[PDB]
Amino acid sequence: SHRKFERPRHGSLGFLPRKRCKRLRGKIRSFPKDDKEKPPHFTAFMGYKAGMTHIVREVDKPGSKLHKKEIVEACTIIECAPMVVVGIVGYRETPKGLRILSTVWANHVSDEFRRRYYKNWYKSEKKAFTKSLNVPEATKNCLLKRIEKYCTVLRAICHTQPSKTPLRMKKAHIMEVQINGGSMKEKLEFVKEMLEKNLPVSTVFNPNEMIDVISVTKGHGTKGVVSRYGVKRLPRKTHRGLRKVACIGAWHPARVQFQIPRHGQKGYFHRTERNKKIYRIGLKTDKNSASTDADITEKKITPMGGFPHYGVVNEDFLLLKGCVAGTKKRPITLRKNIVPQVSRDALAQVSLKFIDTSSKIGHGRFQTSEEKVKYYGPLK
Amino acid sequence: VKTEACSFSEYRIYPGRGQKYIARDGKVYFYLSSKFASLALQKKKAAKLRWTQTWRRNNKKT
Amino acid sequence: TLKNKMRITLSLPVGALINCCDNSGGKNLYIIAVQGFGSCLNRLPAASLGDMVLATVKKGKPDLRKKVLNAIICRQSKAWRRHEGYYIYFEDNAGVIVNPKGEMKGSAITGPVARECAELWPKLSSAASAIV
RNA sequence: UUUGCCUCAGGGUGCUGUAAACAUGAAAGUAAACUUUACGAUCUGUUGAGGCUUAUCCCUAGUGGUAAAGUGU
RNA sequence: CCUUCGAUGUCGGCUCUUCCUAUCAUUGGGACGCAGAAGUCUCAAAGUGUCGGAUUGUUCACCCGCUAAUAGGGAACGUGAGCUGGGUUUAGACCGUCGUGAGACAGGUUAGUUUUACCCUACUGAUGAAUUUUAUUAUAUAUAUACAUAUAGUAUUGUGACAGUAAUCCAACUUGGUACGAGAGGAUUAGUUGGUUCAGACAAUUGGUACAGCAAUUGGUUGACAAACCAGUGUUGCGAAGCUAAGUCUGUUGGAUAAUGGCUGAACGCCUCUUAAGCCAGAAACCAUGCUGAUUAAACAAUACUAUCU
RNA sequence: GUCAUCUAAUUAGUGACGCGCAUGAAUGGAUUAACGAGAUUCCCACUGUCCCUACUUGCUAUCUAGCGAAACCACAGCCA
RNA sequence: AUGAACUAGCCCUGAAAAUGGAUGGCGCUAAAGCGGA
RNA sequence: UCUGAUGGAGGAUCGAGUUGAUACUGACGUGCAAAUCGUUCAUUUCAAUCACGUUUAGGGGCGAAAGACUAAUCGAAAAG
Repeated sequence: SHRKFERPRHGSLGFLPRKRCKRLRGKIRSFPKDDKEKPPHFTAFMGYKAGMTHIVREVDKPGSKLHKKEIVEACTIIECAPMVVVGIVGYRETPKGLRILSTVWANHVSDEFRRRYYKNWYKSEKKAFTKSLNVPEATKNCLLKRIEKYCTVLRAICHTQPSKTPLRMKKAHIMEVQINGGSMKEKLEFVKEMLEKNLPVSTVFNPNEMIDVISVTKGHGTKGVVSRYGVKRLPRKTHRGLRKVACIGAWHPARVQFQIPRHGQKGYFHRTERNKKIYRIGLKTDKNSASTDADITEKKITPMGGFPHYGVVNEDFLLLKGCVAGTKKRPITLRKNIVPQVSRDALAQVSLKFIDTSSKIGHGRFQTSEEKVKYYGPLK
Repeated sequence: VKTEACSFSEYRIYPGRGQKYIARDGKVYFYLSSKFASLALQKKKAAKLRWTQTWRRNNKKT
Repeated sequence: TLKNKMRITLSLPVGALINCCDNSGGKNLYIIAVQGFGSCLNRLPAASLGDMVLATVKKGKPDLRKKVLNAIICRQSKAWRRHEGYYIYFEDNAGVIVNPKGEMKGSAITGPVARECAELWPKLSSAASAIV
């Protein structure tokens, strides 16, 4: 018979199966729709989750209970050393999907890039990409001309530089970033002129911009149904334990449905969150990356004692409003919004008032080590 | 940037860190951290805690 | 006349006994329902600072006793986050007996009143001695 | 898997809360000599000291080490 | 009384999922004895949601209250190797009535053991080979070829058939004391700011957590100090890191339609939305978009390097 | 059952009413201080019972070396 | 060649149920349907 | 009559042990165990507990009474 009291199901069926992700790297399922009018431009970037802090900003929301008052907001730091563009891949549409026409490489690729092709680089002869790169320029131009003539989707192979990060990993994360913009004539030259040079984050993204984040969530091994799906605990008197679903299906159908929550893997899931606002794009060069015009102090984004479980951010970074899936050191792929947003939050120009760099280990009271030593005075 | 003063200790509280507490009389107190909040709630006087700035002042070793 | 209350950490579920903090005559309020609470299966209706609740008095004048009457929370002992970046909590939970329209049936509030409740209910702020 | 990594150490960052020892130092008082000497919870100075801090914290071409070379194609 | 008496565990509740629509609310309409407001009848529509409690074993019921609404049902009266065991329904015992009696009661009451999964499948997660009578949306300097092409290992980047899918509702204020109305009252729609439920993450902050760590201390014990140890974690404070919610962040727009309202327009000299042909606008529905898997396609592509090889 | 009370809400409890299906006097009637691992209702205190779960410890589980059963079994095991 | 009223063939409304679903399936409309020959 | 001591009665009280077995309707339920384990609980000067010896034997015994017990067997034991 019917349920005495209805209530919504537990968990979303749209994230099934809750299995382990294939890869640690976030994979873009789809890029934003191509707009012919806009000039050619990159669409995605890669960084690493360094940690998070909080900032103070002045709200400019009229008719809100906050408005003129200053607000503390949590923000994630994603270290983004410049990516290196190394390849061009052209796609053409077929009734069977997108088909690669060919990929064209640059004349030189980093050892960091070549490491990604090896499982045992240290014992290898490192012979990858050694004799396919000295191909004559005539064939290169022929391949680009055929891509121009036939292809309709262009992507640039680009890779990260983990040597510029505190990561133990040495092999680069490589991925293709789709170029959206003018015709293929313009797309090809836009990528060719950047076929070897570094790609900084500032080229891809602007401050105060909404972006999507693609990353693999934090893993938790196998978890019970109570933690995995949020089912209600059974009463204390239950004979064979209470941390389980009581009825896992009616008599008929004489099967267990796939919609029934069960124990299994929790975390390490691929996720694509939308609408994370970039609060600041901090640069490697400047010494006031974490300073605001209302603070005028000389400090960088890394909190005293370093980002816990990550290290020091010595490169470009972006301060992302809110949280992002994944642990520290997790590679986060930032993607341009699928459709540009004209909402008030999307178009808002945030004015950062203060960025906290106190120790994230324990409860830090100081913003800088100099401030700490000045406060305590001389010691033994 | 403008920081407040902790009530149990003299430490500076930067924005987004501490916690406030209002007594019966409407008197408001600010505490930097959970330790200070706990000690104030158990009503331990900072003057008798060796590591506190109040103790340092009362023993004249600033 | 503006109900953009902004979320405050929920405390005071149904069945909580709080102080009356007013000169209406009652000494405590027994929360039996929270106005505007929706429908979740085993969720106890819980109230926050500015929330209007339905309550009965267990100690107080007999004309106030044994009746269902509206109250408005003014002090809460559960820490809640002010958007300026800190957390606040009182020493006790307290609310004032009020007309379902929103005007207090007493005349004064004994203790401090949270600013979140004050800006939500105008005449409560007028009758409040100390606003925190 | 040799500009790495592990290790210990140093530094940072924190957590706790001021270590052991010494002091014709204090200490409610006590007793014992021809004014000093014994006992004394506890307190003070040296002492924001001492201890701990990755094992899933941060930095360091700082120390020492980085092993046999087996299996499939 | 058709099956089951060499046994299909027979009430209710809790838990959890799915389905139906004879739709309670939400979406868009038509009618009204429709001024507005509120409401009633009705159509397309099952996407989303349908609550907290007092009494009772109850289903049913009835009140208190919130709500937008607190709709009706199915799944062996869904669900006992899921629980519980209050009731019913063994043996003890009490009362009332009945019986000469043993005893009876579709009368009341109290106490009364709830067994097994390690098998198959299903489901949830986790490894993983093999795949030529197999595959092909091309491959070749405006130009031929299936009478062809394709060895294999590692490795990366991809394609994405197919399967799943997700957001939901409310309030206040502005429009506006406006339209309407004699007044009394009093909107729709749009916008703004918030919130409920749900979903997916996250730990900067707050809180929780302690067999990291420091400190204190009771009983005992090592002659004392020191250092300790035992008391199944001796007890206390504080307690980083890590987990964690009660904390924090995020949660699209297109196509084609249904109801309905229409266009042109015969049938039927007129008329007619078509109850002909030919068209339009149109819903929380549908399909896409987006998201999740893709040893769900025993699937495939491009690239890098190589195996005495060709 | 009706009326009071208890609650916010009382098929519960208690106090009353009594043409009592079918109460009643050693089938013992009415009442009783003290006593009870007896049945029942309410209040204070208390708390993870609950809102709404989280973290944590021991012993298992788990993987390995060794040792090593049983119940059950027509044949078997995807669905509409 | 107009207005009516009947009549009876096929079609339509009447015609709502729970796992997903069944003229046996695919499908079929110049039938692969209905009634004949 | 009242007050303070003394005194040490009671099928008096708490409570280990002993003797049991209220609850978790906990564990276990292919058990350590054909009744156990843990916590909780009842009992301790008496109608108290224990041992050995001895009596009562089956339509019989024995029963502070449950159709209880009478060698894992009881609304008529076990053996032939």
